[PDB]
Amino acid sequence: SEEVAVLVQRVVKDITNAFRRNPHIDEIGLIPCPEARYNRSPIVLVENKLGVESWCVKFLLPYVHNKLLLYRTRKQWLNRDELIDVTCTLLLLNPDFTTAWNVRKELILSGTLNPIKDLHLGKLALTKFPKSPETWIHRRWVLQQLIQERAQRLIQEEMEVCGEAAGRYPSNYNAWSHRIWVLQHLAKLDVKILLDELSSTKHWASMHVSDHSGFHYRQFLLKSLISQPHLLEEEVEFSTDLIDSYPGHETLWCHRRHIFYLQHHGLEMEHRFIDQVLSTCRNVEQARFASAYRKWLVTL
Amino acid sequence: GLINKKLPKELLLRIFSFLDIVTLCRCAQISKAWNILALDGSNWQRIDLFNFQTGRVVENISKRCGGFLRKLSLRGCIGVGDSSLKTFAQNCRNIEHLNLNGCTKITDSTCYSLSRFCSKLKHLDLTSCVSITNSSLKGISEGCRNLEYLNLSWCDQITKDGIEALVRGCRGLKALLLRGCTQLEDEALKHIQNYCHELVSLNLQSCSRITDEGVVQICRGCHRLQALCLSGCSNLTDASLTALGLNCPRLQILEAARCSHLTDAGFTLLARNCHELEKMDLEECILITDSTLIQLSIHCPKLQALSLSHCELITDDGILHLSNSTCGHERLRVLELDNCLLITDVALEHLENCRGLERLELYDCQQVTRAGIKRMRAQLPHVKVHAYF
Amino acid sequence: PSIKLQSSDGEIFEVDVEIAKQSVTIKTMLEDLGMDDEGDDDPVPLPNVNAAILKKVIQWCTHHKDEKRTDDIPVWDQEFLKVDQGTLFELILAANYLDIKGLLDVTCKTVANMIKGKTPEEIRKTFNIKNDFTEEEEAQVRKENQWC
Amino acid sequence: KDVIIKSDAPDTLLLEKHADYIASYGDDYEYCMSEYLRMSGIYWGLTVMDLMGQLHRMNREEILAFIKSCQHECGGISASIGHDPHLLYTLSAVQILTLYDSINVIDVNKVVEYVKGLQKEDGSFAGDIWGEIDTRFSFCAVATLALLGKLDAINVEKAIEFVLSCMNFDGGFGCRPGSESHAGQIYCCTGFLAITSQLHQVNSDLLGWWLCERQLPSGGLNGRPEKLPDVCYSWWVLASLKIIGRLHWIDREKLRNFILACQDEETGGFADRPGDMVDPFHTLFGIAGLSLLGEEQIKPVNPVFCMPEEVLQRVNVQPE
Ligand SMILES: [Zn+2]
Repeated sequence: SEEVAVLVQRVVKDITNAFRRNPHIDEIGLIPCPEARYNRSPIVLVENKLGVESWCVKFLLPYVHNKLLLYRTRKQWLNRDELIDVTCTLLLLNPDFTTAWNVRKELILSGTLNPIKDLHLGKLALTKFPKSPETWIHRRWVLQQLIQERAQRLIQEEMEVCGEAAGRYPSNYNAWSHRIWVLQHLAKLDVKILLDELSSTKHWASMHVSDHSGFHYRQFLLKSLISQPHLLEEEVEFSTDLIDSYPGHETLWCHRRHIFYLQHHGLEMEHRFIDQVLSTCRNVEQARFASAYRKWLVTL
Repeated sequence: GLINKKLPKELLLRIFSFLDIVTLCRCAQISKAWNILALDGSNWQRIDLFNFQTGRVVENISKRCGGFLRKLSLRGCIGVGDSSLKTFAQNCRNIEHLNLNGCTKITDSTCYSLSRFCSKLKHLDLTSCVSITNSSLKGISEGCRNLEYLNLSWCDQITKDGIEALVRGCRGLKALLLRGCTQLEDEALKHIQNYCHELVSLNLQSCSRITDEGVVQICRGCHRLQALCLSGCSNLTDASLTALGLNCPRLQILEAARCSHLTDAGFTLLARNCHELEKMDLEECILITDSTLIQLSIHCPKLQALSLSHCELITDDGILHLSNSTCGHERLRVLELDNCLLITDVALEHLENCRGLERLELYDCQQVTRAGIKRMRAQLPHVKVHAYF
Repeated sequence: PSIKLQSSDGEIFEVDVEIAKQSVTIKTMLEDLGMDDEGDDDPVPLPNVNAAILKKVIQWCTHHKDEKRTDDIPVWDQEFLKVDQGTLFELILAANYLDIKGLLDVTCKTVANMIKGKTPEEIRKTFNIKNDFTEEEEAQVRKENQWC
Repeated sequence: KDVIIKSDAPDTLLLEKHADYIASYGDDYEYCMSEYLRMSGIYWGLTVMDLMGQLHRMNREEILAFIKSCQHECGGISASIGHDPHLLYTLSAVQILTLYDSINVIDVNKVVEYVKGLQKEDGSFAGDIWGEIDTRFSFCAVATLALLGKLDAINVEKAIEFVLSCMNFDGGFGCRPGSESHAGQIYCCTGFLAITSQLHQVNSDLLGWWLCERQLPSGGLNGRPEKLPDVCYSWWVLASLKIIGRLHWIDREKLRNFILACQDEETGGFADRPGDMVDPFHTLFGIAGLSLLGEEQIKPVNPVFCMPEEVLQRVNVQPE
């Protein structure tokens, strides 16, 4: 009860020292390990991955959680180094703890936290909590401080982080929401970025046919290109191929709707596609979605 | 009330001496006895504010107290900015102790107020007052020349030019804390040894620009040093260790975590001339071998607390020496041997002679068994030993 | 390494000399005493502490090997100090007489905690202090001291 | 793609077990993992209990003390003691206080000042001082102010205009302009447009069409295309359809069977989906959804505010 406090401090120290030994750590995970059976740290570093042995987490999060609250509540002081390290450990364990992120915002405003350090923190928490809403929210707050070419390196690292978080979590709304935001506020809808994203991301959509967030992101790319032809046609053909190769995905038929809606700013070709689909299809889901597409089609 | 019948004024004031200002004002409303007690001078001596951000309090205390405010802690009161502290300063000229730790909205403007109105300051804590520049140290050097204690921790935009201005006026500093002032270099160390000959305590943690040139100078200029922190100062060598031994016979505390280059040569020279060492933190002094501990067991009879974390080369041998120290038989209480991979159960049997040990750390010492721990706890129930088990 | 202590009422207590020199007063008396071979092994006289208070003190000293602030008391001490008001005041006096700064801090912080978080009449009720202020004076003081 | 309802799925409402479950709900590790939303957790649990005629089972006084102890000097309310204030937990605490008719145990004026202060010049609202924009916050803002009778305290026309710029061409809404449409967000905006009397700028046929395609063959509702059905998204989709009067566009019976199939017959509580573990969050939305489909053992629920309609009538009959 007092031997545990020492242990939790030790494990906090072990996490910080992991990052000194390897500042290229790029992933964290929980190592299922309910028993402390040897005198080794529960912090296991193998190559670039940082594993945390589960037996210690039941001690580590309540202590670091309450340390942060006792600080915030003005009953126990933490200095700058401890703030940074206590909140680092909390966000590794529970990145939806907004108060923990908010303490780093202040540390960043005061100048003692390099913002780039929080971009790395979020990136690593996102390897374990890819949908974490607060982490994305914090990450946008940091990014907007850094805009008040380094932009392109930021934009480019956001695309990869969002890509990483989308591959780790099915239909990751928050990852793609963040990716949209970045386009809006960091790239300000730069037409060549929208183009490079449209091409980079066609591969990813090919591989994630049931993921509607990814297709909406392509929908966003195209609409935003509009607001500044061959791209729409090539997106309908892409949808024709995907619908044909992977019958029965509501995401693909929903994508074709959105994309065909934009192209319509003719419908016989789309009727015959629905006719040809419904005549020769074995998938029962595919028939639902094709019949559903036509009821949508005729209200035009 | 029993309280008044059994406890005399001297003790009642001790009770009230633990009370916030809000609670102290309510006791003033209890009785005529408790009124004279609630407002007695000794209760308005020190204020530690534990309040809400949304300030005027510091300004209202400045009036209700005024002349007798001597110590004022505002640690973590992000509410306060220059305006409140101007008002408090012009009303509390006898203040001897000001703690502004973490008060982030503090500008050069308040050190100017302090210079104008608080010439009796002996203790200024500026930890994490990030908006403070070199100019603040110039103002403090003009109006706060009796300063004995200054803490600039994590005041990262302070440079050698501020340090120079500060010590050129505050020649009487006995304690100077500069942790996390990463722009400080050897010239700033040289301004310190030039002017702060009465320096007892110096913190240079994470001031990793400094080198032996600066540290050796500090030892030449500060012969009264008792406490020195150089953790994170990777550039240092045994040369700084030789200069310490030669110049600082009163050394009690030496923190040199992460100083990789330090070797037995340095520590033998240090040990023989420094017979008053009590704390030594040598975490990640990898080159250190059992020989370093040998000299410590001979030449350091009052050694109190030793960290050998990550000193991989340390073996059960050096631990036997420590335990057969004059310091080990009674005056060692804290020993940290974690990530000393060679330490075994035998070292825990050695340290059964250390009847004074309160705290033993063995994290990542994989040769150490649950059995060894249990028999050490059994011989020394005084000791809390700490491993991952 | 054990000494005998005699309380005010004549009961004698065997106490280890180490846990007992947490008392600066007791350590003083030992230093004053011998250094004596030829005595009658008389205990250390403690005329200003009775056996019940001593008991509580020795138990407090055995449990310990080991800022205007009261949220600070360890939980063993909090439990230890859940006594009637009379004995806790006696423990303050004892801690002061015997100069046990740890015990005098927790006990004073404990009485201080009984005052915090209450209204003036909640104070006078806890400690049965008679309010000797007229409404004129009570209104006044809840005047100056009111700022807040 | 979907769940399959087993032949032994609960087909009737087990009100007493749900009230026992919520009444005994309550470990230290996972208490800390959840504390960042404690206020709303309490709102789910109190609200389902009052919908079930069981609110008296709960400790009114420790709740009100907790809320009183969560208002910061800026006026905003945090999820727990010592957490930072956020609009989400200010809505929750105000909902809780509305259930307990104890709105005035906190400083209503400073709550109003806190909400008002989060609006931005384009009409949008931030969730707290740090400035995250979300239509969920436009909803939380007007819901809190409506409950306090203080909708005039913000710029309503700007707030409406902003929310309308989040309308997608598919009829839905997301967190911001350009966002993917999303049932939870559609619920917030729909609820926003109901509190502020602007539902007529919504193409009800478009939105209700997007919404009714959330029903899967199992009867359950998902939150977006090709997601599993979910009790919580079932409630938000059902609530939205009620608000826009397109509730006849889903099969209410199959959805009722889906929600009922999410009860645990042994423990009480609803899971997100049959087979999964129950929690108080889905317990509220399961019971609220059933009240909306016509379960007469449950008090009628308001679709905008997720509270007993009786509690909002008490609000709407006043100075107001
Ligand atoms: Zn759900």
